Amino acid sequence: SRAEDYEVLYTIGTRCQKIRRKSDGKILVWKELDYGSMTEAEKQMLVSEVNLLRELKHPNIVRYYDRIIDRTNTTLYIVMEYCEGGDLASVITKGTKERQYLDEEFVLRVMTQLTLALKECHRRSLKPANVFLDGKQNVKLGDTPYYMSPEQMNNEKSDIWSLGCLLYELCALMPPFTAFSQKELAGKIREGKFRRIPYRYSDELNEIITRMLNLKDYHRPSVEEILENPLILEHHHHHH
Ligand SMILES: CCN(/C=C\c1nc(Nc2ccccc2)nc2nc[nH]c12)CC
Ligand SMILES: [Cl-]
Repeated sequence: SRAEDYEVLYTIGTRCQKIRRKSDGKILVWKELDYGSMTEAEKQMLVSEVNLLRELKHPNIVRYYDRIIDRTNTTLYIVMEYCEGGDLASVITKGTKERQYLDEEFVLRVMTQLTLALKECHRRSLKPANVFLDGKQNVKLGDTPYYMSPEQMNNEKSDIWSLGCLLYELCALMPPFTAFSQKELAGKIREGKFRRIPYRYSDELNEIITRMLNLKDYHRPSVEEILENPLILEHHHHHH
């Protein structure tokens, strides 16, 4: 419950740091938030926000472990699970640089496990840099507008559109809709046209990604219709 219980190993990004718990040596991360400039109105919005995050237990959602206070630093520490595979943005960037497309089995895993993550988020009522990989091929959802759906521009189905954009980009190594301006971008999104994902990928994968990118939210598949898809098999699910 105190910072003294953990030892910082190193900075991941800037603050995000990799840490080891002294009691058992568990590898975790935490996030540094300086609330030394927040109002009592912001710290109230911050406290409740975190306590909802505490409530989300699911194998495909990044797991929360602890929150720590240090009045002397005015620093809030949010302690979470470490995903050693990194984020998906980096996987995508890695693929452009080395001119190598991702396996369809990888894409099916992401599709399957992010859909179960969304299904859990919808019961309690999305971009490559917010999706993490652990050490066992599991996919975990954590936490210029390429993925903005037409409706959220003019709804659970809005998340299906974002999922659709994410999977497309894993396949094509670029988003479905690109532009140099916002109006140009919004132009292309509303027209709903894009290249087929590369031919190395099956017609069946292309079909479901294209369905998620439908202009009509009511034409996009639901979480349940996605998991019914013959492409999706037990081995694409999470495993301890
Ligand atoms: C802001 C910087 N990052 C933020 C958070 C983060 N990263 C990891 N793992 C991990 C990351 C990179 C290389 C290798 C591993 N795990 C996390 N778990 C929660 N947040 C995490 C992503 C670039
Ligand atoms: Cl898991």
